[PDB]
Amino acid sequence: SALEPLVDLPIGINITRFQTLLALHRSYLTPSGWTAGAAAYYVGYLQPRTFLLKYNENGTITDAVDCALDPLSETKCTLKSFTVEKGIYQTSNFRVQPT
Amino acid sequence: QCVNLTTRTQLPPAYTNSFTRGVYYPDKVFRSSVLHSTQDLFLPFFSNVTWFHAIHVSGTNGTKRFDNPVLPFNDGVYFASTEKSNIIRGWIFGTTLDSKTQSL
Amino acid sequence: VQLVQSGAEVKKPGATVKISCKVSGYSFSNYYIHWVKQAPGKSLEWIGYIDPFNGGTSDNLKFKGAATLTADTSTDTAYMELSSLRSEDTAVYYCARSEYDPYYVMDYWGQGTTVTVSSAST
Amino acid sequence: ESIVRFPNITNLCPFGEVFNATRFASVYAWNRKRISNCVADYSVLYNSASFSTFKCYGVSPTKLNDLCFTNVYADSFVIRGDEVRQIAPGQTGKIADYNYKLPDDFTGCVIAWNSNNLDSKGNYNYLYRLFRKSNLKPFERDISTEIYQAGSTPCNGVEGFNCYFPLQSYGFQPTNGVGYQPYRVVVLSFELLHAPATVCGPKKSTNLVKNKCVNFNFNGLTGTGVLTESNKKFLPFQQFGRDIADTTDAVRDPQTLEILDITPCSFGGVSVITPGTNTSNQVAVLYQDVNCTEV
Amino acid sequence: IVLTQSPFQSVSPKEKVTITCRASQSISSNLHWYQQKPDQSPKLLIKYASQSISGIPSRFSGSGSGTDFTLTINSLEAEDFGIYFCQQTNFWPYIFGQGTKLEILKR
Ligand SMILES: *[C@@H]1O[C@H](CO)[C@@H](O)[C@H](O)[C@H]1NC(C)=O
Ligand SMILES: *[C@@H]1O[C@H](CO)[C@@H](O)[C@H](O)[C@H]1NC(C)=O
Repeated sequence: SALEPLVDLPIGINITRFQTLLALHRSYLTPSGWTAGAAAYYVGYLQPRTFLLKYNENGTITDAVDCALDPLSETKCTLKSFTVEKGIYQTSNFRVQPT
Repeated sequence: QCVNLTTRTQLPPAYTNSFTRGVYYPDKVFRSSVLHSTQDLFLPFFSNVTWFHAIHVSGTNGTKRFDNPVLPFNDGVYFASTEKSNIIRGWIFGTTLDSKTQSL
Repeated sequence: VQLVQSGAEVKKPGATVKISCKVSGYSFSNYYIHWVKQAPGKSLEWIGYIDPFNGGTSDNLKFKGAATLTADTSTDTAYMELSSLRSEDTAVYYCARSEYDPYYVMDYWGQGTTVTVSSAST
Repeated sequence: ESIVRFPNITNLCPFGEVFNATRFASVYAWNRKRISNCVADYSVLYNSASFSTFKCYGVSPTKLNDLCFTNVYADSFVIRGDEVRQIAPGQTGKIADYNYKLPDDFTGCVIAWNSNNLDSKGNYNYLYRLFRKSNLKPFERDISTEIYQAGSTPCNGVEGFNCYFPLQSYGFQPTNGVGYQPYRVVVLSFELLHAPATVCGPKKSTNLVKNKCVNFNFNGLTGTGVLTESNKKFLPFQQFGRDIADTTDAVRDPQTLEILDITPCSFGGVSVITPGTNTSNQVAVLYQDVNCTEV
Repeated sequence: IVLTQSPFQSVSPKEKVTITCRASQSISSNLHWYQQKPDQSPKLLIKYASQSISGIPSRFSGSGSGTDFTLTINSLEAEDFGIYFCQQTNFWPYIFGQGTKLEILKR
C-alpha cells in the first residue's frame, strides 16, 4: 500500500498521545439511543528503519524491503539489488557487547 | 456537553501481523524503476499491530462495547480501517488532551 | 517661513534623486511637509506628505519612484528620495509646509527643484 | 538567462474582508484579524473607491509587495472623521487615550475612508469610549460597560450625581459633512521580519524559457540546464524527478503543471588536431561530444 | 475623487471672473486656491475654500457648491492674473487643479 502525502502542514507541536473520534446518533422508543453499527480499526507505531524502495517503471513504489528485518533481508539491502544471485554475500559485521 | 459513557472492559488487545504495509512515498521526487534506500520512520514489516474494538458487539443481545482508549503517539503512528458504514471521522492528537497545549 | 531645497538633480532614467527640503523660520515638529511636483508646463502634483515626529510618508500612486520621505529633525530637513527615475519625472519638485493637524494647508513652500531625468547629460 | 518560476498565485493576502467587510466592528472594539500563508496583496487595492488616507508605518509601500510579514492583523473598525489623527503612535486623543489605542512600537497601517456613504443612517449602535482611566496597552482593547465613577459615592449600577457610563455613541446624521463623516479605519499588525512569511511578497516568476540553456530556479530548486518538453509522467503530489545519480533530472513547472527535462551544457573537451608544426601551422579543432550549434 | 478646472479664463480689468474646481463624486468642504506666477512657487490664496491667508487681496475669494469650488476674483488688476490651482484634501492622493492661466485684456 503506497501512501501519498496529503498536506504538509506547519504544526510545530509535539503530540505524545491521542484517541480517535466517532459518529453516533439517537434512537427512539424501542425495547437514550446510541452505538451505530460496529467499529474496529488497526493501529501500529512507527520506527526508524532503512527501506529499499522499488519505484515501478511508471513510478509508484511496487515493493519495499526492510534491512534490519532479518539477516536474510540484509543481503538484498547490502547488495542494493532485489534479485539475490546464488552465492555468499557479506552482511554487516556483528560484535559481542560488554556485560 | 461532555456526555460520557465509559463501560468497563479492555480485553487482551487482539493483535495481528502487518505483512507488507505502511510504505509511503517519503519525497515528491519522481523516480522510475530504481532501488532507492532511506532510513526513515516506518512501520516495520512482520510487526505487531493491535486490531482495536469500539461500539463492539459480542452477541447475546446488543452489548456494544465502547473501548477506544487514549493512546500515546510514541515515535509515529499508523492507522487502518474498513468501515463500509463510516463511524470514524478524525483523531484528537495532542499532548495534554486538554488546554495548556495546542490540539490537533 | 523658509523652505530651501537642494538644487537641480540631473540623472539618467532608472537612477535615484533625493531632494532636501530645509526648514527654517518655523517649528519643524509641528508641521507635516507636503511634497509637490510640477511637471514642466504641467499641473501641480503631490507625491506625498511626511511627518516630522514619525515616518508618516503617504504616497500618491499617480507615478512610482519607490519614493520615501525622510525628515531630519536635527536639521529640520525632509528629504524626498525619488528613485526609478523616468524622463517624465522631470519636473520642479516643491516641498510644502503642511499642518501637523488633520487639516491640509500648504501656505509656504520650498523654491522648487528641477530634476532633468534623461540619458542626455548636462 | 535565469528562470525563477514560483507557483501560480500561491494564494493572495486577504485584507478585502477587512477593508470591504459589510458590518465593521466599531472603533471602540476593533477587529484583529490573522492574514497568513499567502502573498502580499496590494493588487486589489489599486482598483478601489480610494481610502481617504493610506498610512502604513513600518517600511516602504513597495516593500509591501517585496517584504513578507509575520503576525498580520488588519484591524477592522469604524471611526469618526477627525479620528484618524487619534489613531497613531504617541497620540494624545479620545480614540487613542480610550477606545482604540495603538502602540508606539506598532509597525503597520492606519487607513481612512468615508463610510458616511454607507455606515451613516440613525445609527447609534456605533459607539466610542469617551473616557477611561489610562491608555490601552499595546493592541489592548477596553470592553468596559462598567460605571465611570467620578466621585467616591459608589453608583452601584444606577445613575446618580456625576455617575457616568464612560462609553458613548456617535449619532450619524445623514447630512454629515467632512468633519462629521465616519471613517472606517484599518491597521495592519505585523513584526516585519524575525518570524515566518505570512504576507510573503509576490515573488517574481521570470517568464518561462523553453528549449534553451538557462539558469533556472523552480520553487526554490536551482539548477542550470536545457529545459525541454518531456513525456515522463509524474505522480500528482511529486515535485522533482531524479536519476540514478540522485541528480535532478525532470521537474514540474508549478505555474502550469508540465514535465520538463534537464540536461548538461555542451561540455566535452577541446582537441587540437595538428600535423607537426614542422609541416604546417594550421590546425583543425575537434569539439568533443557536442552538437554543432553552440560553437 | 479627482477635480476639474477650466484650463483658461480671459477677463478685463474691474470685471469679475470665477474659476471652477469641479471634483468627481464627493467633495470636501475644505479647498485651497493657488496663484502660480510663471516659473514661481504657487501661493495659497484661499484656505478651507472660504478664507484667505493674511495679506491676500480682498478681491480673492473662494467658495463651493455641490461638487464645484469657485475661485472668484472681483475687480481684476493687470498685475493680478496668473496660473490658478485648487486642491483636494482628505482623499489620500491630493489631486490639485489642472491649473488655470488667467489672462487680463485691455493692455
Ligand atoms: C623539422 O624542422 C626543421 C627546422 O626547424 C628542419 O630542419 C627539418 O628538416 C624538419 N624535419 C621534418 C621531418 O619535417
Ligand atoms: C543536433 O541537433 C539537430 C537539431 O538541432 C538534431 O537533428 C541532431 O540529431 C543533433 N545531433 C546531436 C548529435 O545531438
